[PDB]
Amino acid sequence: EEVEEGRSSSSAILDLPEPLLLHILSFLTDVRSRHRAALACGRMRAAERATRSELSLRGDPRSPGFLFLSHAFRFPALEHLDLSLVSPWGHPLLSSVPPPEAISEQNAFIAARLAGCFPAVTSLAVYCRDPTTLANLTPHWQASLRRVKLVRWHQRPPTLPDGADLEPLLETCAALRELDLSEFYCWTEDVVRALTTHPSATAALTHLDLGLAAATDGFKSSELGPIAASCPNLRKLVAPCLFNPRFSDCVGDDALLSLATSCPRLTVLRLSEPFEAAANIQREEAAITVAGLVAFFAALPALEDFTMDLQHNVLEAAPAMEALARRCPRIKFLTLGSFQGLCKASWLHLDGVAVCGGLESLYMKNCQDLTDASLAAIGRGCRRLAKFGIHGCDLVTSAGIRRLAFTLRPTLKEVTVLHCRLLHTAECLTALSPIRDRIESLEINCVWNTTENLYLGSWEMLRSLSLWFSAGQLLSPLISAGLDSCPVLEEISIKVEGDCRTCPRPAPRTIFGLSDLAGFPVLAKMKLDLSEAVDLSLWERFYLHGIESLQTLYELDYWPPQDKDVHHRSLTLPAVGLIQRCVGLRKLFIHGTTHEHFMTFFLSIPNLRDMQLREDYYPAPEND
Amino acid sequence: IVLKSSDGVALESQTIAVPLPNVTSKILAKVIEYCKRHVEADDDLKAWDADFMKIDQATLFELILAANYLNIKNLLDLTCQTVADMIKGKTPEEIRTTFNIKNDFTPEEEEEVRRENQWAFE
Repeated sequence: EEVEEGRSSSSAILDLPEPLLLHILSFLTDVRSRHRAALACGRMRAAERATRSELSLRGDPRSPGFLFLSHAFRFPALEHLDLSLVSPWGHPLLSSVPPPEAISEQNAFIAARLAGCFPAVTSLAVYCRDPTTLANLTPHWQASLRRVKLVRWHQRPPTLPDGADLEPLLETCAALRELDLSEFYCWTEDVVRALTTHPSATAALTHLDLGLAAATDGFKSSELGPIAASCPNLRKLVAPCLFNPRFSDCVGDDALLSLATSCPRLTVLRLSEPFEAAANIQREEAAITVAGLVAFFAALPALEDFTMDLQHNVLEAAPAMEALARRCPRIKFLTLGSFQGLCKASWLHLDGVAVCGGLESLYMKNCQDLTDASLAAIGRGCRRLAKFGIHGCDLVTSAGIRRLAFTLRPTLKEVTVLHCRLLHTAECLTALSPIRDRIESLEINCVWNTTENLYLGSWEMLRSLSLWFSAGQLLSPLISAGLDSCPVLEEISIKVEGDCRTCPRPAPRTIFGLSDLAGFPVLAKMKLDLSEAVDLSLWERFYLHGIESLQTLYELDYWPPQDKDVHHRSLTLPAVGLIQRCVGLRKLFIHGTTHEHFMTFFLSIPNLRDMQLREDYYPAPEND
Repeated sequence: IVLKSSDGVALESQTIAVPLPNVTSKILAKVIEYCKRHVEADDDLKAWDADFMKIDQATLFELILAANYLNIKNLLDLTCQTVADMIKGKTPEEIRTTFNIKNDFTPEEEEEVRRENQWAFE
């Protein structure tokens, strides 16, 4: 009775009402899948362009290849537009500075064309070399530009007055609510001058990221004061601050309370201290006290994401964490640095951070009295812990990590164990056995014991892996340490620290061990960061040899080592050759420069597509 | 709650807020099974959605049209995400094969779509 059906002339997804085809394509967030979906038929192409929520412009909007495109190239519902990665990288886009009137009308035409394809931009990211970039761009989106992210890894123009970098946004974009200056270098005097002399646009800001490309020593109390007082509507603030009490203008107890009083509706606060290895401020005390933190935590009842990553220490912080649980019941994401006495766990109960039951993410840097008894009590009170991490804690053992992994089996999914003293790689991987089948992300520093490796289960849900090494150390003993079978591992991030002219040059014909990752089946994306790893070709061969053995290497971000006396991070000739042999690459991003032509990578790699020399360090070479 | 189908908790559908002449008796059996399982006050709750979505493509597209006439936002999004992940990672021809799509692009209209795609990073 039930016959099998044959060839059918109807397509169900095309017989759907077109609003429903738009709804389907709106969940497809993979860009390459969106591009392929627009090639299936003309109806899905209309669906892809009409529902694409974001886009990062690839190529040069100045070239005729963009200005003379059809109007079927039109994204009506596009919200976020990223004009940061426009080619050439780092060049001023739509600038008004000559390298007379012909450039004034060319900028208007390129802006009018960009307004055509994206006529509803509410979030804009752009490489802002000088403020005329914002002046020539905002006219078309000034009425709906809610969030703006500026990117400048270049030198600040020396003639610009204070605050000139942000004036075009504060004068024109009346819809501005979120300003992201995390990767936009400028003087701390710039942010203070502009945000305190524009009380009309500033009074509406709710998100502020003042990272300034990690090129400032932190905002002073005389600077964070007026900024907080001018933005009484901030809900999220991210900024480095000067916490060193050696300076009279540091951020202490009084600066914190004045920040919480001027911004009571804060829900996300991330203050950090710029690290500088020369000072070596390991145990030096900070101008912040536990008695002041309690009064500071009492003024932020809406606080949910707190991060105070310090280098100067804060002592007897156990009562402050208990006050954070009482005065801030919605706390969930806590990252603390150099906080001492975070959990005594002496009279049992749950003192310190264990009182904060609602914690979903906990991260602790440089806690010298965080012991196994603390991690035991932390696992009793923080039953909702989904992300856990300890950094620079020298009293935690594998028994504390293993107990926490067992008592937090249902919820713990991501673990960070960096530079802990009593925790080596092979011993720490064994401690995470209770969640070996559940952990999804892992970040560990690699320390080898020269007895049990070459010289077990399967991580069934581990998808992301982050590794920290030292100059001259090997990755090969990682397989012999416990990570011998990770089936669903798709991305890996590698970072190398330490000086180069002090580690003995490893015996030639040895390699770091990139080829030993071939046993990982679905390892696609890799982040190899060797920037802080210092003949230089000998050191790139050491770290890049064998990367061609990774058969499924899809996307690669490479950071070449810095130079002792040069501002360029050039790829040596053997470094280019070992990357050119990665035939499976789709995206290739070198965080530096190379003397080889950018097309040689496209000829050596058949399916290569996205390639760019993104020089995203603070002293950009300024190539023209 | 005495839900009369067309062949022969009932509140998740904001069109209910009875005769249902647009949904069959097989698709309404899956619609009711979806809302019964979700009226609960994690992983298990989300793991059942994938098991409930292990249906044939003919049944899936009837579920999409049902969760659109009926106003079940949580069901219309769950079934639409399934079709979106099907399109994910497939070549244009593979997308045509799964959904029986006919290539209606002229050799130049397809070349324009390709040329347009070269302006967005992946």
